[PDB]
Amino acid sequence: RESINPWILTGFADAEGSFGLSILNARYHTRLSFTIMLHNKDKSILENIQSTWKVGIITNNGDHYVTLRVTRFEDLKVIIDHFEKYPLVTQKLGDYKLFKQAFSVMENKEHLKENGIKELVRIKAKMNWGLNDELKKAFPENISERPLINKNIPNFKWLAGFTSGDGSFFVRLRKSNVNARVRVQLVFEISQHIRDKNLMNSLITYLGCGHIYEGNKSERSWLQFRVEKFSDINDKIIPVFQENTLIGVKLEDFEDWCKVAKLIEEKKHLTESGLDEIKKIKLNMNK
DNA sequence: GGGGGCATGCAGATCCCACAGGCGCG
DNA sequence: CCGCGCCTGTGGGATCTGCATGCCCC
Ligand SMILES: [Ca+2]
Ligand SMILES: [Ca+2]
Repeated sequence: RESINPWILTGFADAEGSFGLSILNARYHTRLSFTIMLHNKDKSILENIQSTWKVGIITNNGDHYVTLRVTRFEDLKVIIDHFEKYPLVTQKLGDYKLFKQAFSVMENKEHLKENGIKELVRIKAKMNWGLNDELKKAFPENISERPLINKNIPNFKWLAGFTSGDGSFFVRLRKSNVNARVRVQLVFEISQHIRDKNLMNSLITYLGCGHIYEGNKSERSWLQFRVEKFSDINDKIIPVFQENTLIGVKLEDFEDWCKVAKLIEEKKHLTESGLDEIKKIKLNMNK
C-alpha cells in the first residue's frame, strides 16, 4: 500500500487506461467504467493506484492477468475530478471528454428517458471503436471525427508514469561479424500508435535527444521513439527517471538498466568478468 | 415488485514491448 | 579496421476494449 504522484498516475493512464461506456438492451441499460488490465507481475501498480483514488475493485482475469475496475457512479467523480486537475495527453483525452459528458447525462438522471440514450449512443459512436452492428442498426440516425487532441509532454512526472506503461529499457548484445567481440548497447524506446505522432515527436525537444522511426504507411500504424547514443542515455535519459521514479516492474528494469550503464561508463564491459554480469543483467529482465 | 445499479465474470482486437540486422561514418 | 549508432524491420502477447449476466436493493 502506497500512493503515487498524480502526474505519474495520469501518465500511466495515458498508456494503459481505458474509458468504457456500455449500452446493452427495449430496456437499454448503461454502464460507465474506467478499467486497467495488466500482467500479474504489475499488480502493485493497480493496488498503488487504488490506494491513491480509494476506489475500484482489483480482480484476477485468468492465471496471468490482474484487472482494476471502477464502475460505481459516485466513485467515478473522483476520477473525473482528478483528470480535470491532471489532464490526459494522448488521444485518450478525447475518450475522456466523451466519458465526462456521458457522466453528466447520467448525473441529471436523464440517461433513462428516451431523450437520454439517444445522446449517449451519439456520444458512444465517437469514443473508442464506436458502436456495434446491432445498435448501429438500432440507431442508423446517429449524427455527430471528434476534435483531435494535440498536446506535448506536460512534465517529466507524466513521462515516468507513461514510460512505466508503453516504455522499454533493454540491453543489446551484438557479436561483431568482423571482430567476434561482444558489443554492449543500451537503448530506450517508446512505441505508440501514429495517432499521437505529434506527442511522440515532442519527446525529442523535451528530452534533448532521440529519433522517430515510422515505416511505410501501408504496413504499420504505430511508430517508435528511440534513444541509442550512449552519451544521451547516460546524461539525459537516466537523470530524468532518477528524479521521476518509475512504477511497477519498469522501475526494476530501469535499475538493472542503470547498472549496465555504469559498467560501461567504467569501461568494465570490455572485461570478461564485467561482460558476465551484464549477461545476467540481461536474463534478470526477461524473468 | 422490479428497475436500475453494482459486482463479476469471459473474450475479442491490437497496440504495444523487446528486440534484430545492415551498414555508413568518424 | 573498429566500435558507435543511425536506420530498417518484427514476433507475439500484454495489453486496450467489449459483451454478458445473475444478484441486490430500494
Ligand atoms: Ca498504450
Ligand atoms: Ca505495459
